Amino acid sequence: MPLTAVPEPKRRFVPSKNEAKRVMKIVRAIREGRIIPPKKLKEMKXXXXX
Amino acid sequence: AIPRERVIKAVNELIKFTSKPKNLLEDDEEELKKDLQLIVVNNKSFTGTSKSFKLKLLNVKHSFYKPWKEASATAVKDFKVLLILKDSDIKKVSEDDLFDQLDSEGIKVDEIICGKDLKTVYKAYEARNAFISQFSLILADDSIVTSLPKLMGGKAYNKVETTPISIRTHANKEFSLTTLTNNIKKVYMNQLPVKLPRGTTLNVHLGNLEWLRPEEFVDNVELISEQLIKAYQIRSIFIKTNRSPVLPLYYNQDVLDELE
Amino acid sequence: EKFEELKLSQPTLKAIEKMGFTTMTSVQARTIPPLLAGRDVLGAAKTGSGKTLAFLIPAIELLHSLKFKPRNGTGIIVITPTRELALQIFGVARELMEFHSQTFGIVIGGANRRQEAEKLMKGVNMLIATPGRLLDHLQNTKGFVFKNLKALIIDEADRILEIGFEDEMRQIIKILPNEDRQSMLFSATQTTKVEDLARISLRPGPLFINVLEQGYVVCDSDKRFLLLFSFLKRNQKKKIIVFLSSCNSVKYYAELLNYIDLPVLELHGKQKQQKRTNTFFEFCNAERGILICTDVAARGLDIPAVDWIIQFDPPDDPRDYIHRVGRTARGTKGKGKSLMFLTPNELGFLRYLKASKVPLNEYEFPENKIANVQSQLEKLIKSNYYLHQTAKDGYRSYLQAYASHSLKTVYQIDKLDLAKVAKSYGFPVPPKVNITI
Amino acid sequence: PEYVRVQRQKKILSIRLKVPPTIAQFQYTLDRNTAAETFKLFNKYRPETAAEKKERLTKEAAAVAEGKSKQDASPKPYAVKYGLNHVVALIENKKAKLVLIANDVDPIELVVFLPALCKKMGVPYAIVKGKARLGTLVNQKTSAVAALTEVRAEDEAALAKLVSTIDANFADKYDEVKKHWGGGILG
Amino acid sequence: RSQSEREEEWLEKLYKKHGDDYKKMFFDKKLNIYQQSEGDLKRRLLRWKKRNGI
Repeated sequence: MPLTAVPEPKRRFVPSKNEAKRVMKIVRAIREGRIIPPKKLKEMKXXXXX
Repeated sequence: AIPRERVIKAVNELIKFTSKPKNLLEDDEEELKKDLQLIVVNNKSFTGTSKSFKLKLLNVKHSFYKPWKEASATAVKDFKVLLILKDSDIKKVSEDDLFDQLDSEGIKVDEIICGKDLKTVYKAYEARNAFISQFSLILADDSIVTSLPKLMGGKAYNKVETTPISIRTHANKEFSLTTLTNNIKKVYMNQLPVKLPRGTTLNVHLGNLEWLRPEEFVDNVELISEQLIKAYQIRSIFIKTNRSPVLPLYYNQDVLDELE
Repeated sequence: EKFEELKLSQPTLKAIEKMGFTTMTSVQARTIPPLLAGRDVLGAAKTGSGKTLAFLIPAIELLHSLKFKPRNGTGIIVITPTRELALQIFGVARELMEFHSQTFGIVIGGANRRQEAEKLMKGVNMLIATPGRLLDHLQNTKGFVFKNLKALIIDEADRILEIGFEDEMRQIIKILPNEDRQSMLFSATQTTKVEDLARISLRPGPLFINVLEQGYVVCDSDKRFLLLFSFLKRNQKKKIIVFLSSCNSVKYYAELLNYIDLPVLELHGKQKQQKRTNTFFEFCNAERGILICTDVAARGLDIPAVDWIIQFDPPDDPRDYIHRVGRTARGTKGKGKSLMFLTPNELGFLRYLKASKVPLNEYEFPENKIANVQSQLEKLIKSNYYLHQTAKDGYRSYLQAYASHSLKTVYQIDKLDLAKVAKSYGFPVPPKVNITI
Repeated sequence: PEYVRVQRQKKILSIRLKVPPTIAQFQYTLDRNTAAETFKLFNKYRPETAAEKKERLTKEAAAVAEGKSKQDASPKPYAVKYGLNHVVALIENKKAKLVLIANDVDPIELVVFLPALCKKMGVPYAIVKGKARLGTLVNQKTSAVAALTEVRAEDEAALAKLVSTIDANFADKYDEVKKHWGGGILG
Repeated sequence: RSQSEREEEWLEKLYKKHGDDYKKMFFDKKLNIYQQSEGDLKRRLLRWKKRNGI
């Protein structure tokens, strides 16, 4: 058996919350247009190469 | 044809036979064996001079898979339905797409598996045998069917439930969900599997006596047997329980003259 | 008479209404006017007559008539041998004290000591406890408000004496005040050393009211829950009651088997008693049902003639189990087949069965017919946090039930492979439970 | 130079003197093919880089930005575990199915309890050679520890035979000579 | 204090998937991947209903 009877946390079982907060940060930046979508970025590069 | 009356005689004889009686809590597998019908066909040269892992699907009047499932709910081993589909096939087909079609007639696919999943997730004899032994009904696309026997293991080809069944999602160039939809209905409730071994011996599994009506057993047996007679030159027919001795019902003595 | 006839505070009336009680059992209807009168009492009553509630009502009447603060005192003190009976008495007492204003608590050997310590530091206005842990808490916990002792009760002094806590009890009573204290005690039978503690406890002169083969299945501790599941599937459409030890394992096994969708009724001390009555009623009227219960919640109520008695957990009183199977056979003309799970450490219980001289039938197990759901169990426990915690709780309360067990010669924790026990609960690694080993 | 002189004079003064037996368990380490297959295992379970992380974040964030909320489904990330306190943290549950331990750490005392700790906890530890090779499989410069807990079903059978391989190759071979005082022979 | 559009839409999915009952939606895998607490579900749904849809 282990040493400690520490109860298991909730976040070990569910998808990671802090990930999702960083996701919504990027969502707010894209809604403000400060970050360009990567498909749009490749669209930019394909025209800018010519 | 075959004297149906004699078949009713033999099945009532077998009902009387299985009606004959520190014990187990959980009942003997052998006790489950001694209640079950198996059809045995003596026939000239049942080889194709080659191994035949392909199962013949005989058209049967009644469907024993539903009393199978209804007793399987009471039973320890639970009846499960496996389909093995292509990678693009699984990418297109979803599970509610199946479940909505099958709740119409009241059946259920347990799982669907790609050949990729067979060749990496269960590429280990213990896990593969354990995964196969869960299942009773195993379906596979006809394209994948002839790719299976390296992936499936010969332990799957030993038994009758464990060996897969040919089924087709295609009718045109591409597949249609309609074709898979009614095709699983055809293979489920209108057809019964047939292993095709070598020698002169054919064993056909019918099922436990407690599942169906005995005259319905007789009707299914006579239909299957006429299908076999029209199929193959047959020496004799012995149907029995695998605990019980044989029961001679029908035989053709001139087949052996016609062999040579 | 009725509970609602007698003079009571209105939250106690709401409590008795919500527990479903209207009427009185006769011996408790006898003892309640002395219970209000303030005399000491001893009493002979059957285990599970409602005799918990019998003292619970005038105890809360005393706390209502005194209205003292949680810092002010402890007052009502409850001594009860079994951890399981302690949890049952506590779970009955919770809603009763909940409509009331005062405080309720637990002191049990096998609980976390800093938890019970902090609850004593806050003070508890109604204590329910085991005899062994009370000496620890009285000798060791500082600042605990002990000097009041408005009352005190003992339950089943036969079982304290049969365990052997009576010297601890003498040390307790020598610590206990007497003049403010009144003593009430229930014990179905009596012996002389019971009466010696009674002469110390009962401060006024009291008036008192006095009113076959078994299955045994030896299984390893990992596969026994799986075999229970397999046997339960095979005997579906047959009503069967399973006897457990811990209410957490009851709730967890019930939730598990309902997650495996075979219909299961639960029956435990954490269950609300109106819901408990609903479940018992539905089992009795449904006549093809799975009932999961503890030993003593099953003891507390009469049993319909059943297809199977299955006892999964170790017994509370094995003697009462021997008398219980006999009264089950003689009461039920319909045949009720009794079995107990066994572990290969437990075979000495068998010779105590040979001390009982009733015949015994070994029921055999095929290793081929194994349901093989244990991988699905472990994937489920790795999936579901809620099932993970309930599984850990059933495991924890199971081990504390072994800790609270009397017959060490039948049950040693040192004998047990906790890895297999965890795998039976479905853990690949046994979770840490703070248990003296 | 001075530093070349010292780094050559180092490992001479060590082997010249008696090393305690809780050291020299290191360099009694895993052989060639078994460490090779261990690396083939752990490169299947590389953790995600910061670039790959941020890239997937931008993908799903552009998805929600269109919205185009595709589904809510992901099984779990499986990767190696590499934080030292995190590695010790995965023991004493136990959760570590395999632990790799680097032989060379300059504060050796960070590491010395880990073979005895996995010994008493029964964890299948193995002493690997070189913390840089640990850092390569975990996108760090060095790592000095490598714990692995969660494995897909495709790889679980390979895991068990690797465990048996290590317990044959490490726990059987080097256990008694682990107790012996190494070094002491002059240079 | 209002609700966010994604999670009220999530609640709206739950409201049509299960209806009103909570023991089924508690043991739902899809669209309860954070495995919300039994009653937090009730609290958010009652806030959502008072906001929209009675």
